[PDB]
Amino acid sequence: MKVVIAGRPNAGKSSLLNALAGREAAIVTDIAGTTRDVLREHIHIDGMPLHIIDTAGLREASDEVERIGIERAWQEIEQADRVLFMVDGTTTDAVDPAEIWPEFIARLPAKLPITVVRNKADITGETLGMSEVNGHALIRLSARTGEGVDVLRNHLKQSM
Amino acid sequence: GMKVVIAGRPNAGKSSLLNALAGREAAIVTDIAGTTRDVLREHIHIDGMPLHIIDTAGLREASDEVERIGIERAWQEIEQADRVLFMVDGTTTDAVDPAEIWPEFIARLPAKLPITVVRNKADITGETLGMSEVNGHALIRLSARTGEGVDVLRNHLKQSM
Ligand SMILES: Nc1nc2c(ncn2[C@@H]2O[C@H](COP(=O)(O)OP(=O)(O)O)[C@@H](O)[C@H]2O)c(=O)[nH]1
Ligand SMILES: Nc1nc2c(ncn2[C@@H]2O[C@H](COP(=O)(O)OP(=O)(O)O)[C@@H](O)[C@H]2O)c(=O)[nH]1
Ligand code: ALF
Ligand code: ALF
Ligand SMILES: [K+]
Ligand SMILES: [K+]
Ligand SMILES: [Mg+2]
Ligand SMILES: [Mg+2]
Ligand SMILES: [Se]
Repeated sequence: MKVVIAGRPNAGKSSLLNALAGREAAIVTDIAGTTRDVLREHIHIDGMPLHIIDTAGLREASDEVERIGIERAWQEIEQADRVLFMVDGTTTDAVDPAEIWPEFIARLPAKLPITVVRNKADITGETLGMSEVNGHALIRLSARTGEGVDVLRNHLKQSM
Repeated sequence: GMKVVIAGRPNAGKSSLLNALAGREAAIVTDIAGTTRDVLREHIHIDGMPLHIIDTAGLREASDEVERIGIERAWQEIEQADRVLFMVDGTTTDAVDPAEIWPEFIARLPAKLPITVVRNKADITGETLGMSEVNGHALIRLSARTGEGVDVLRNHLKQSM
């Protein structure tokens, strides 16, 4: 089973992958379009094996390699059993993904389950942990500090 | 499985070989130098021998910050390999001995580490496909793009490891 991390550039997807995999699998920098290739890591939580999949931040890109990466990101989404929609919490106060980026949500395969991840809690000062918005699971965490990531782990085990 | 690290100059065809070995389009391939920066890992089996095939950023003095980091990571993979496939673009040099091609690369490798020299783009150079030896190193001529000579590589990996 496959969990895809997807969202805008610099949301912290690669930072999250590395937190979940417990190794420095993906390059992380503040440059949008750092990740282009699809990065896949095998993990387990508690008897449950899954593939965690990091992808290029979604946009209309003039960088050819990044454009290909973005096409591949959408292809990963097509095959996902769950998507983690990573959001830079510093960029917006909205919590409902329909307010955050309605085109992304509308484009997702029908009934692919979505978890909304508001990252960079360390900057915003948001309360860490889980809640629900319009029926979507919502988690506030810091991929950089690890603060809140166990709540993501338990969530994956319970939900899938 | 044992770690086989694909290393060499940019555009040699490293990702093209990863994809040929893995039997899927795991890495992005383009005519642009510095396409791969992140380390890519593909687990495969050759006649029931498992192997971890590792693709890396082409080694150069890169201006791009992420490519520079990818190049650092490439040397970290090399340091920890069980074997290195030294990928050489046959269209850019007729030298076959790695000591003539890039002595600094060869000298920097960990003492015990076996290397297989791979002369890619045989479809272009018209080099005869298959296996030979240069200064004690296995030397294989193949084309990652057409797949010609890749079976020779798979067989060598099985026999040698
Ligand atoms: N303060 C803070 N910065 C973060 C966090 N997660 C990621 N970043 C930073 O945001 C930038 C982009 O992160 P990265 O994982 O490359 O984003 P990606 O493009 O979505 O994969 C980097 O400078 C990270 O250090 C976080 O939880 N807190
Ligand atoms: N004709 C030919 N072209 C190749 C071969 N292998 C790779 N290429 C081309 O060389 C360019 C670079 O390939 P790529 O795999 O991205 O090289 P890398 O940067 O070393 O990973 C691309 O245009 C490939 O299609 C080959 O065996 N024959
Ligand atoms: F902008 Al990125 F991985 F660097 F989505
Ligand atoms: F130049 Al490359 F992977 F694009 F080594
Ligand atoms: K980034
Ligand atoms: K390339
Ligand atoms: Mg990234
Ligand atoms: Mg490559
Ligand atoms: Se693996």
